[PDB]
Amino acid sequence: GMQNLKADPEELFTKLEKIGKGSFGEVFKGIDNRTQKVVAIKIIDLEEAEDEIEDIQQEITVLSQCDSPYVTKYYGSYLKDTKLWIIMEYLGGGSALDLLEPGPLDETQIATILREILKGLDYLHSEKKIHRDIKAANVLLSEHGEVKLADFGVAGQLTDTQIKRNTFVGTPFWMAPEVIKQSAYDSKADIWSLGITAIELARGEPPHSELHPMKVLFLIPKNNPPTLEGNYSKPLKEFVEACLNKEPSFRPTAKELLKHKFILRNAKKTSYLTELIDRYKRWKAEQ
Ligand SMILES: Nc1nc(Nc2ccc(S(N)(=O)=O)cc2)nn1C(=O)c1c(F)cccc1F
Ligand SMILES: [Mg+2]
Repeated sequence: GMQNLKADPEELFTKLEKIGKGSFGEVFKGIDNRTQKVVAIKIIDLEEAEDEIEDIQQEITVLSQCDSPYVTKYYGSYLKDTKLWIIMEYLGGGSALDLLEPGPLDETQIATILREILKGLDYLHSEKKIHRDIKAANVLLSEHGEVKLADFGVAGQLTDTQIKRNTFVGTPFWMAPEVIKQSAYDSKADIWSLGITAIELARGEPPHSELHPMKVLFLIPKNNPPTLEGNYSKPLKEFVEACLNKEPSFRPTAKELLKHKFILRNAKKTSYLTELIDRYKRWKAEQ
């Protein structure tokens, strides 16, 4: 699966300053010397880790197979010394979680972001891929409001001989009950995580956010599903309820949710999200 691994990355890319901790390794800003576009370079010390190597292999494989404006564009993977360079487009607006830091979102912003996440999920699920770590931190925005899915290190792939997955992966607050129970599951697991992400975008945090992650591992399969509480519109509450069904076959598909009243009534053009990005830039500058 490493068939298209490249060599000598610094002949095509310039590595610039560090921009953050990656799901694996550290991520640096960089320049594509061929276009002068800015890229993100995830650098992984293959020597330091080895248990994670399978997850690193999976991230590259999944990224290399995606071609969508709703999934972080993949440039390639490059070997240098003991380091692996995973190169992707740089998105200048930060994550949806970042954008929540200064204050609450309104329902137009929530709907716009959810609509784009849904387009990303529709793409992935049509490719028989399951993201398995949907949450605001893995939703990235361009500086002008485009919304893309990121961090495919625990993504799953269905095939003709593997029609379900059963791996225990994800982030506990966002995990579907059937994933926690390690039942056979599919793309409907992402739809549950989308429901939790909708609560996260509305309330600023997922249900059970104050609890130790191990505690929520028993609470989620046991308890009734979360609902969105507070003075939110009925269609937003219904959107969340639709996603957060304990029985996965009763959850809608991403395509179906793109037609939900909440999305149709409230989603607007993505360029309006620049206001959110500007709010974050102002907020960050005085922290
Ligand atoms: N492709 C990509 N672009 C960005 N951009 C970005 C811009 C600004 C900020 S911030 N609000 O100042 O901390 C953060 C990120 N990240 N990115 C990644 O793959 C990436 C990721 F998914 C998760 C964590 C770190 C990353 F680096
Ligand atoms: Mg991540």
